[PDB]
Amino acid sequence: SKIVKIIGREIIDSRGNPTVEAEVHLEGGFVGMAAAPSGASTGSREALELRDGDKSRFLGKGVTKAVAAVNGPIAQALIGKDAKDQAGIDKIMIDLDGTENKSKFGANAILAVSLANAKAAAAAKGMPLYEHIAELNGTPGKYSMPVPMMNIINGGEHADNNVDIQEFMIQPVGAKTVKEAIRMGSEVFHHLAKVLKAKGMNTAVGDEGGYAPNLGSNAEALAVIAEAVKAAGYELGKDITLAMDCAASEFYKDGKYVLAGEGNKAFTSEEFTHFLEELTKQYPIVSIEDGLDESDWDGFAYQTKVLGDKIQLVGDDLFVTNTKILKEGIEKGIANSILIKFNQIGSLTETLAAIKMAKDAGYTAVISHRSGETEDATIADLAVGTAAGQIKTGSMSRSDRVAKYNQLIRIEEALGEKAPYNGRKEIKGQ
Amino acid sequence: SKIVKIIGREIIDSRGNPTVEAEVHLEGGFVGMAAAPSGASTGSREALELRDGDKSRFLGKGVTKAVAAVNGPIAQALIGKDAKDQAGIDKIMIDLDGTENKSKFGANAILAVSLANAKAAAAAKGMPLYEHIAELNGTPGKYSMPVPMMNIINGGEHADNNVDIQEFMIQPVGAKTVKEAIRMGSEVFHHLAKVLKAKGMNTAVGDEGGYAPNLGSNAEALAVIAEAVKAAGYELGKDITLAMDCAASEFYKDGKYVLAGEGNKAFTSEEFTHFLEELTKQYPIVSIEDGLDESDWDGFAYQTKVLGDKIQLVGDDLFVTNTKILKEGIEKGIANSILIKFNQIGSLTETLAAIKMAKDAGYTAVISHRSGETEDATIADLAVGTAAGQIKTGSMSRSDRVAKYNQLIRIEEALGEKAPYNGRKEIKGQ
Ligand SMILES: [Mg+2]
Ligand SMILES: [Mg+2]
Repeated sequence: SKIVKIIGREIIDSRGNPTVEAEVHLEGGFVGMAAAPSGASTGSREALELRDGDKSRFLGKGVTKAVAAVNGPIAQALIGKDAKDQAGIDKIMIDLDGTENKSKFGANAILAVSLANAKAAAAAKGMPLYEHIAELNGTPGKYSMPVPMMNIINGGEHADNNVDIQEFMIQPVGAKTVKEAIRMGSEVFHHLAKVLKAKGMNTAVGDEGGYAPNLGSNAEALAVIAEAVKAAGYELGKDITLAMDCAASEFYKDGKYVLAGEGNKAFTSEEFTHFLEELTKQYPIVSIEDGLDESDWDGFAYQTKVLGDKIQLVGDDLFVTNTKILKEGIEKGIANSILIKFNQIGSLTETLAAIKMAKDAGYTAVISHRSGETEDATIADLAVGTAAGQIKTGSMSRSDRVAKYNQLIRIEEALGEKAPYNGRKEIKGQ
Repeated sequence: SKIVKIIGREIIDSRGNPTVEAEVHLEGGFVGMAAAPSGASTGSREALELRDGDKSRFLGKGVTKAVAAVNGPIAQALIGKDAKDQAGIDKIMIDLDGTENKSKFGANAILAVSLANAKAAAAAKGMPLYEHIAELNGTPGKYSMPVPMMNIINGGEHADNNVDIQEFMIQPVGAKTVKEAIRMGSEVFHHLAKVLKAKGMNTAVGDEGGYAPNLGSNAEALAVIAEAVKAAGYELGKDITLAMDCAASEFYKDGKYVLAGEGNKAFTSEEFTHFLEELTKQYPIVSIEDGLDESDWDGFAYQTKVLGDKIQLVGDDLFVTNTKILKEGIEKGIANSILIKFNQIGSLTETLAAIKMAKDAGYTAVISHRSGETEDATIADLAVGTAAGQIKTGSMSRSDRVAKYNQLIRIEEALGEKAPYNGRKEIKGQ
């Protein structure tokens, strides 16, 4: 219906840093509240989030400016508009901003309202968000419960150990329902902690709820995980598959990839692609995110030609949820998958556009969370509403992560067979 | 106001363990949803939460039984009843259970429904939860934003260090509103990280979202904290006071109290009462939770006459949220504050009763959280709706904690001046 009021406030995320949370009100008492995850405040590739440089507030990470944009212009600009029309609401906001990277109001402001709007509209139509999204996509009944790749071991910049891979994940492909999948992840999660304690390592979770023990090498990280899956009564490859985020840009120096977890050995773009290939042979690894540097396109073309047929090559920093970039990659045969971060683009409309493009190209879409999350679980409704097939929302710890898993349980509970859990079949190259 | 549907489900908590969530649907489209925090499966004092005990699932932590109780007997015994009468809804459940500790259906099953019911009624009356609560309490006008005692440094059995005290907290008493108080904690929280980071300490957070560094003594814990508050641009005592949870139950043996942190040593219950009296002199510690074992009632009598004058004696494991125990305590002059955990009693009606008896005796009530939380932020609306003045819901990390604060912010933004932030005045003993 019609928007009669838009409220914007400043709340705290899962890491203690401020963030925006819109609240679109429609005629009839209907309301839709949503928050925005942490994003990049700097850079010339992705939509930036506006934070106040005010160092006398949250060490300079406040978002009153962005919040002001919501209450100020954004509000008055959306008042009277038909929230039911998503593309339109996201259009009159991105244009008002004027800039391309949404620097004026900030992506953390446009997204907050963008989502809140969708939820508000979904309420007026007497239906869940995942149902409304499906309609906006033009695929109403087309649902599916996303196969989750759960963070379990952290390394690189997200840890202080001899592990290069930023994060190791597990995928309960053997499950028949997302509910069973979540349980499997929980059990392995707790069993890993047992293995880490026996090894005298720290079991204190991280930002994503996973463990960041001081492992002496990449192999050890893969070993502790393998031992966990077994102790949990599951078989590697059959019940659980392994996914990973290399974040290769982190260990890319002087045109080469230096892995400290490999004894500080150096690898050329081509050599690393073969190093990963060898890993996918000794381990059930079926998904590799950012296996190379975002600029190493020539290398990605090679990695895709060698792994793209059997292993899913997900681009995170490579595509930064951008249609232009992803479009070029598709034509140049770069990768075969993309990680979706709606806060990295700004709106739901654009996010949907990115998911559709990947689908049309044969690429897989992995709806992802962010390091700084909130109670919000929109990505859960987004994954199901667009039948993304896969989701990346953390480990089985910390509500900022588990909130998404609980939402998936609620959703699958109300959809049953209407939203099947395809497991492996969702993973490219499977 | 008429209950038409009530469904229960098994969800995951912030710790990866299963928990119960319930939905109470009322005639007219009104629905309330709430989940219970993790409690105690056994025990002979507090309400017992029901767990399946099947090693095959969730390592025996499944709650399918308690979930059935909600969907089956409980629901069938509530259909058509007036959800608007909280006291009536809980009675039917309490009597249907037929046990003291609610060990038949499980405190978690009843609690989840009891809270979902209240949230449903609130909506049916076109009013928020905190407003419905205040009314059920018989004080529709009273409102107040509680002073949050944010955890920040854990010890004892809550960390692998040398600190005997279970947890150290900070209280943003220097704030004018809970919103600002939250900002203070957020700031203090982040600075302590730099202090530990620079000291080669681990910054990984615990279940509470706080820090578990490898400190060498209680004095050092109070050192890094104080050093953190100052570095943040705040002054102890004036802007940020201190609170701690001794949990003497962890080091109480042979009638004495041992302290590994203070080297192999232990002293009479009388000495420890004076030991703490020293900390309340050297440091701005105004709140001490379980400064003695729950059995040492005589010791508490002295501590109440030694510190009960200028220090707040919060009873957690002492009262375990139970009127039968708090009453006898008030008479014998034991403590002057009680930690409120509704999942420890079983229902909202019984929880309000506990809070009422607290204020009716001068004692202060601290709406608390549990180790295993969820996206649920009910305790936030409970504190306000009852003007408890104090709340213990973790640090400024992990959405399972910050969810409560964000809700507190949303509330203070709606009530405005109606919900005052008394500040240090709330703390019993000022
Ligand atoms: Mg990444
Ligand atoms: Mg306690």
